[PDB]
Amino acid sequence: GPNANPIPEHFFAPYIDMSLSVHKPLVEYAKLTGTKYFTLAFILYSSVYNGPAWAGSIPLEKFVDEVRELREIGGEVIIAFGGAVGPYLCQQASTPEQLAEWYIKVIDTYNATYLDFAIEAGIDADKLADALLIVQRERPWVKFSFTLPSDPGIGLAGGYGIIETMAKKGVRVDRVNPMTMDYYWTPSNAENAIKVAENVFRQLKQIYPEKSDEEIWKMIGLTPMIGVNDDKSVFTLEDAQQLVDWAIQHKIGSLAFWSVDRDHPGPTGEVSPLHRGTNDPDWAFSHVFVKFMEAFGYTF
Ligand SMILES: CC(=O)N[C@@H]1[C@H](O[C@H]2[C@H](O)[C@@H](NC(C)=O)[C@H](O[C@H]3[C@H](O)[C@@H](NC(C)=O)[C@@H](O)O[C@@H]3CO)O[C@@H]2CO)O[C@H](CO)[C@@H](O[C@@H]2O[C@H](CO)[C@@H](O)[C@H](O)[C@H]2NC(C)=O)[C@@H]1O
Ligand SMILES: [Mg+2]
Repeated sequence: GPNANPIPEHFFAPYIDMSLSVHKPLVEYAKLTGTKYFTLAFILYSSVYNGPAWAGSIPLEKFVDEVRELREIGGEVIIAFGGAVGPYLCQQASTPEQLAEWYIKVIDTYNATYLDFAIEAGIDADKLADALLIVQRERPWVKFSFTLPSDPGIGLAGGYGIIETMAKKGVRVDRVNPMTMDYYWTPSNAENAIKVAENVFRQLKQIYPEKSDEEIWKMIGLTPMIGVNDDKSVFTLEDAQQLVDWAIQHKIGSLAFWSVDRDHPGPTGEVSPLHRGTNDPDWAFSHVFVKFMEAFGYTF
């Protein structure tokens, strides 16, 4: 379309922390990473603007022109809410109507076709669901992704309750994207990400028993944290390749990672938003993950 492009059936849309001073134009990231799809992080509640803003403080409309330039090369975005630090819109809103108004403002500002709710903190899932019922009614072309904490012993944690609530309320669930990272008791590697995927598969089958195996895998995305994780385990380039190959084999819906600006070598084991604390060359993880899309027709 004019001001929105198709996202492939099997896509890779890594997270960009939009608040960083190092922020490049999205078109430049497309050239460097090899993907022209990104998840833009994060919209939070800003007290200053009394509504949505990047990192809860940066004007909502700041990146509109970057998104239109990305669309000129056929790229497209997913807009993410939430993340590791609040306050979330869904926490601050007094009513589902107010919450829906805020989500819709973000949709309309970016002509968004896909929203991602990266819900790490405790929330009122009922209030979220009621807002999303309004959103999907008023903006029926917009897909909803839910990006949630996960663990290889359980799959989704409290996030499972969020999906259960969405399903029962009749809120569309286009993507369930466990964050396969930061378990603390066991390392963030390919083996554990695959265990998470299998657990989430079983979880979604319980919610949606009428869906085929392939329908369930299509709903699933996986998001590791590249290189050093907050718990000091390391998701290596070898882990990345193994996970990509598993993901291709299982024809899952998507991959992403945290994060684009971390795809640079850095001092060993140091946690930073600007590098990944491993020695792999610039953009190495990006190029491996792009292979997931390439298997299914993508070329850039
Ligand atoms: C898309 C997604 O929301 N992205 C981010 C996600 O946040 C992780 C937290 O950072 C992490 N906390 C630290 C202390 O480890 C958290 O770990 C918990 C697990 O969720 C949890 N497991 C589940 C099953 O309950 C539990 O067992 O323990 C751990 C520890 O409490 O995990 C979440 C993901 O679930 O990951 C990135 C990277 O950390 C995070 O990025 C940070 O984002 C903030 C803004 O929110 C930026 O200011 C930071 O710069 C950025 N850090 C990195 C180094 O760039 C996203 O928010
Ligand atoms: Mg929110």
